[PDB]
Amino acid sequence: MYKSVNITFELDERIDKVLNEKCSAYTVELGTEVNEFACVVADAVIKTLQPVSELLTPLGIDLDEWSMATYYLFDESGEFKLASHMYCSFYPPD
Repeated sequence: MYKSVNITFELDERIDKVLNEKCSAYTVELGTEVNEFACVVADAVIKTLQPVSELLTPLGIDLDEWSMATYYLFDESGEFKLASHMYCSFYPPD
């Protein structure tokens, strides 16, 4: 009933490597709605970036909205479906 999920972040070219290194690994219960799992990842992303907000501001990143922005999680086939390997983007595929 639990699956190990590893995320490749495609949120923002300026910070995806930091998120890939710090907050990419998750354990997810099989029946979790993808929309609920997305909020778990978003929470972890904000916790990871808020401590370096003084570096992000001059890189042109405002974290204000990120907390409430919609995060899209999808699998290698671009489907909104829990998988061992998933992508995180602010934009749906299509």
